[PDB]
Amino acid sequence: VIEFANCAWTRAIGQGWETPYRVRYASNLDDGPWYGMPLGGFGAGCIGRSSAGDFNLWHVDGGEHIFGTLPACQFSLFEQGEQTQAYALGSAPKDGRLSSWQWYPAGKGTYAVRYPRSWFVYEGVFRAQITCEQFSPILPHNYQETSYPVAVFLWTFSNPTDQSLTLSLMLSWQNTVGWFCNTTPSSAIAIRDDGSPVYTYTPRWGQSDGNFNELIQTESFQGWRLRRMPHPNPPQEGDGEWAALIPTGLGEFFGCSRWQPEGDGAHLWQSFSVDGSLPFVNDPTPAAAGEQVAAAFALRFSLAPGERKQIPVVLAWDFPVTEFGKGVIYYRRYTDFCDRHGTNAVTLAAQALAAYATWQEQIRTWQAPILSHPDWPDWFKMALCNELYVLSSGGSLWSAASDRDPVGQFAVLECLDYRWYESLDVRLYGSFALLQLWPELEKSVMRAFARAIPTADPTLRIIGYFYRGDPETAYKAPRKLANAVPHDLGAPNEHPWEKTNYTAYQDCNLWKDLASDFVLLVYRDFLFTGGTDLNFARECWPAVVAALDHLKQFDQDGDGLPENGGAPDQTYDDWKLQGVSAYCGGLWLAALEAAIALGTLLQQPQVEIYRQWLSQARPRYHQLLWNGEYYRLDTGSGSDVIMADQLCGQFYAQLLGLVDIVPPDCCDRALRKIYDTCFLKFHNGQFGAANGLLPNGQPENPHATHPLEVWTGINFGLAAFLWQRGMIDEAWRLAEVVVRQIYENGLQFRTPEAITANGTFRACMYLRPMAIWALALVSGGS
Ligand SMILES: [Ca+2]
Repeated sequence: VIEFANCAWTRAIGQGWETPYRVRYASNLDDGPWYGMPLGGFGAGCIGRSSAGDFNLWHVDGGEHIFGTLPACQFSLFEQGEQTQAYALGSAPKDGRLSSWQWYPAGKGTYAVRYPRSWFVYEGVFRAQITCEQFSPILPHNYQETSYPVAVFLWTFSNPTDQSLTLSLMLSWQNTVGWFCNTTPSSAIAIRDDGSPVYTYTPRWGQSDGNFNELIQTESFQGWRLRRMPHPNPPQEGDGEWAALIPTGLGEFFGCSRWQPEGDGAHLWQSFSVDGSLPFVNDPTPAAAGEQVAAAFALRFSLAPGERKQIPVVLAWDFPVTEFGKGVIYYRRYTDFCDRHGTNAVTLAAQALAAYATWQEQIRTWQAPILSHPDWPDWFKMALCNELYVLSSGGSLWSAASDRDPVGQFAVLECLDYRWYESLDVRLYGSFALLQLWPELEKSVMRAFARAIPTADPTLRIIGYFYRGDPETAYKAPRKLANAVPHDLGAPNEHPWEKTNYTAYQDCNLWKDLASDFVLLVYRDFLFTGGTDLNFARECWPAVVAALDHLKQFDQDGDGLPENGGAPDQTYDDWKLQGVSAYCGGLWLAALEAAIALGTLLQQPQVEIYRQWLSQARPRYHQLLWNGEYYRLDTGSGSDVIMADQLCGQFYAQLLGLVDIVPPDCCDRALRKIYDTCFLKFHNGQFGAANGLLPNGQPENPHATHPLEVWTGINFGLAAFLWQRGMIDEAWRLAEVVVRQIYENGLQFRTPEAITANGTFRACMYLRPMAIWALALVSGGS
C-alpha cells in the first residue's frame, strides 16, 4: 500500500541512529534525529510525528518551536482473533505516565515519507495487515487547501488469515487549547555567542484551566472537540479548538470525552485492551486549577477472512490568530475559507472527511510527473518532495487575503536558530520550489521586499559581529537605510513583512549581494510565470531602480563594479571580501542584464545607464579576476582560494536566458576546477562541495568556518549549474552525495544549512536546501 516505496524515505518504525549528525555549537538547536513528516498546511500551524510514532513537534504558535511528546496524543490498536493484543502506536514514556498502556514493539513495520504523504506499515505483531497513511492537502497552484490545519489519517485494514478478526482503532488527544502563546512577547533581545539576536519564548505549556472536551455525533460523522471556557471574541493567540472525526456507518463508536493524561491511563486501557471498547463519557466539565484533560474515541469493527476496510480519521485545529510582537495581530489564511472566530474545527474536519479522497487523487496527480520522469534517479524524486517539508515546519506564515495581497502574504523562516523570514540571499537558491509550485506566494514575498526597499528605520541597533558584551558601549548601526535592500522580512517576535532587516549579526545595509539578489529574483519570477504578469513587474520596477543605485554607490573607483570591504558583506557572512569579488561582481553583472531585459520590456528610462554600466563592468570583471584556471575570490585580498559559488551570476544569467557574464570556456574551466577541488579533493567527495579550498585541496586557514562547511543549498545550486553547463553525470553525483548525507545521518525533516567533515551540522531546518528544485527546473524539460 506504500506507493513507490523506492521514491520515499523509509526507516523501520522506532529504529534510531547509532551516530546521527550533531550541532556544531552547543548554544544552537539540536532536538536529535527523531523528526518525521510535519502535518498541517503552510501557515496553518503544524504538528510533526516521529518515525517512532510520537507527536513531538508543536508549531501551532506561528513562528515558534516546541519539541516534546504528549504521550496521550496517539493512535492505539486492539485486535482479537486467536489471541488478544492492544498497543499504543508510539514509544513508552520515559517519565512513567500512562504506565498501564502497552507500546508497539520497535522494528515491527516501516515508516515511509514522500511529502506530503507518509505511511506507517505495521507488520509482524497483529494478524491483520494495517497501514496508516498520513497526509495534508498540500497542492501546487492551490491557495486554499494548502493553508488548511488538517491531517488525514487514512487507515487500511485487511485480513489475510483463515479466521475472522475483531479490531478497534482508538485516537486519544490531550486538550492543549490556550498553551500555544508567548507569556513574554516583545522581550529584551539578547546577543547569542554566535552573534545572532534571540528573544524569550515562554509558552503556557501544561496550563489547561477551563479546558473541556465534548463528543460530536451527527448522522454523517462522530468524534470529539477540545475547547476552553470561556472562548473570547475576538480570539487571542492560543484560543481555538481541536476536533477529530470519523464517518458514521463503519462500526461501533465508543466515546470518552474526559480522561486524565497524567495518570496511568487505566480507565481507558482496561476496556480497550480487553474488548476494544471505551467507558462512555460525555463530560464537558472545565478543567480545574492544576488539572490536565484529554479525550478519546474508538471504532470497533470485524474483518472477515480476506476482507479489506478503510477508515479515514481527520484531525483539525482552529487557532486563527498569529500574534508576533505585542499587539501585532494577523489571521491565518485558512480563516478565509471559514471565519476568524476560532469555532470551526468540526466544520474543517467535516470538509476533510468529504474531500480526503479527492485530495489524495490530487497529490498523486501533481507528483506523477516527478515519479515517472525517465531521467531522474529514485533518490532525487524522493528528495524533491521531501525538501518541501520546511514550507510547513519552517515557522511558516500565511495570512488572510487583503486587496493588495489577494491570496495572503507568505513567509518561511531562514531557520529556527536564525529566526527571521525569507532571507533574500538565502532565497536566491532556496525559493525555486515556491516559484514552481506556488508562484502567487513567491510573488507576494517579492512584493513585500519591493515595498520595504524605500522604507527606513534610523534607530541604532547593536551589530553582533562587533558586540563585546556591553549593550551601551557596543557598536550600533541604523536598522534600515532608505533604498537599501533588507536582508529579511522581519521576525515572529516583532512584525513580519512590515518591519524588515531584523537580522543584526552584520549590518545588511552594507551587503553587496542583496540588491542583485532582489533584481534577479524579480526577473526570474516574472519570466518563469510566462512573462505576462506586468502588474508584478511594474510594482517591482521602482524597487529594482532603487536597489541598483544603492549597490552602485559601492563602486569606489568608477570602473562599473561594486567593491566588497569592511565586515563580511554578503551571504558567506563569516568570510571577508576586499575589492570586486567573483561572487558579488557576478551577481551584479547578471542583475544588470536582468534589469536591462525587464526595463526594455517596460520601456523604462534607466535602461540606457544600465547598458553603459554593463558595457564597462562586464569586460572588466574577467580582466580583473581571471587567473588562468578559475575566478579569483576578489581583487584585494590576494587569496588563492577557489570559491565554489564564484560563478553564481553565470548560473543565473543563463538560467534567465541572458548573455553570458563571462567567456563560456572560462566558465566551464572554472566549474571543472571547482568540482575537481571543492568536491573531489574534500575528503574524496564524501560530503559534497566545500565552499572554499586551495587548488591542492587544502584549507587556506585550517580553522576557518564557512570555507570548510558543505552548504546543502549551495551544493544544489552548483548541481543545477553543472547540469546546465552539460556536466550531467557530475551534477547527479554531487547532488546524490548531499541527499545521502541528509537522509542517512539523522537530518530528515530538519535539513541544515551546513555539514562539516566531522559528523556536525549548523542551522537545522533551513530554507536554502529547497535549492534542489533548481536542479529539477534545469533538467525537467516537460
Ligand atoms: Ca506568536
